Amino acid sequence: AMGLKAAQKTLFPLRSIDDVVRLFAAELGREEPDLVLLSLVLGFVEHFLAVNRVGLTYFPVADLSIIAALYARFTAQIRGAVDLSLYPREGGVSSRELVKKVSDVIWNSLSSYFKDRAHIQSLFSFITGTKLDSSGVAFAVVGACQALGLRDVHLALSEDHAWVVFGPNGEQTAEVTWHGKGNEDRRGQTVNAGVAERSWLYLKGSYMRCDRKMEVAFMVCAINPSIDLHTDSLELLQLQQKLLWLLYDLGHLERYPMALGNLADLEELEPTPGRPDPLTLYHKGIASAKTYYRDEHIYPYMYLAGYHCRNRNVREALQAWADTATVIQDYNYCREDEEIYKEFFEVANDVIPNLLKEAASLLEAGGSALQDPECFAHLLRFYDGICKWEEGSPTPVLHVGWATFLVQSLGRFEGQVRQKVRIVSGTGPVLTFQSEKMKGMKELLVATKINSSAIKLQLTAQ
Ligand SMILES: N#C/C(=C\c1ccc2c[nH]nc2c1)C(=O)NCCN1CCOCC1
Repeated sequence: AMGLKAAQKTLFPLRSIDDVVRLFAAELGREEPDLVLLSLVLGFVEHFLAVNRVGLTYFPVADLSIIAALYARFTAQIRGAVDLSLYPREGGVSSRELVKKVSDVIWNSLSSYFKDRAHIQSLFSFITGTKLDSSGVAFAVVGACQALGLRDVHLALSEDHAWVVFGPNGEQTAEVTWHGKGNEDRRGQTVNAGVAERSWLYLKGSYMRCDRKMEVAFMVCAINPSIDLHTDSLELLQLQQKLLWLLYDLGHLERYPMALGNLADLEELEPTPGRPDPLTLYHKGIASAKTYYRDEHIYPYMYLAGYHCRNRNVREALQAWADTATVIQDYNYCREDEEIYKEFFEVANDVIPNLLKEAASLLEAGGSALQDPECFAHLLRFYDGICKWEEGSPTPVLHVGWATFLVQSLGRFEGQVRQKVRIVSGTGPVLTFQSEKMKGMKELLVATKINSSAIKLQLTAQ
């Protein structure tokens, strides 16, 4: 909330990963965990750990005087620029004008710099070098609102973007930061246009509205252990993993699917004795999206898919990727959904081919999945979902590139296997098709020989 307390100060200095965890556990026991303090601490520790070193053990000591001085600089900067007397607060709500003033104060403070660099996500970066990445700006606006006592201002998050909410139940929204490269500044606006256009970017309104403890979870997920393109900090990974289990135990990941996926990935990296296994945690992320977000999130199934892929469970990887396409078909592809376009592209035209290549190799060298018609049915459901996604969307999704791998992947199954799935137009396995194009090739897909140039054109059509 506002001002460092003795209950926080008595836990300094922070001389270890566990000391940091202890400070977070103390803060998470309060109604208003201090976002500024916790972000400064994480940014300080990350800044000094994210470098290659000589020396088996190392931890950069967070002395209270350094943290307290940075904290005072931020608080003075915010309190001195925002006259609360000019903004009558009627009923515990913040006015859209007040929220835009705080946002501009942050915004006008920033440095020219490469806004997609690592380790500029925390308030440490903001205070010491006036640099923030995209979502770091949104987080900084929420921290500054907490520093002013605006208890209703909170972080909102989609799977690819951040803004703020405020007013009763977070009814009000405001853009505070940029998104992508080149798009027109929407700061100050609501997000209703993006919700209304059914873009993935705004999740049809099924986006996350954080309380203060989920904002803590956000800044933990935002830790970046990357030192260079080949190296991660093991200390930062351990710190993030321990903090996520703390958040998990207190219930603050219940509505945070991406944090549960992150935690499962970290457990796959390095299992914690006595904890649920990664698969359990991936399914909890999916359960969370189904329960709180109308099953309208993509990454819960991508997380699961990646894990199955790494472990060479080809059927379950394919089934998870089909699930991602079943979710995406109900969106319209819009002018800033590119990041999810890229993910589906690499899955269709890179990962799935190589998985299938390896499974071919494996059979060419002596019960494959290419012999499982269920896997072929999953492959069809995946492509059916992407076709319907493109329907009713201006940007052309499929094209000649997608065409060659599609037919290459179909060939990876012999006719006798393929002929065992009954394909049903929407209006062995039994599979219903939802898209125009895949309804079209209904019988080509199961012929003893594959009509290449046919399938190639029916997909790239229109
Ligand atoms: N990229 C990526 C991400 C996850 C992911 C997870 C599993 C996957 C499997 N294959 N690709 C995968 C990708 C991701 O979460 N980043 C964006 C997070 N937002 C949050 C709001 O603020 C802006 C940033």
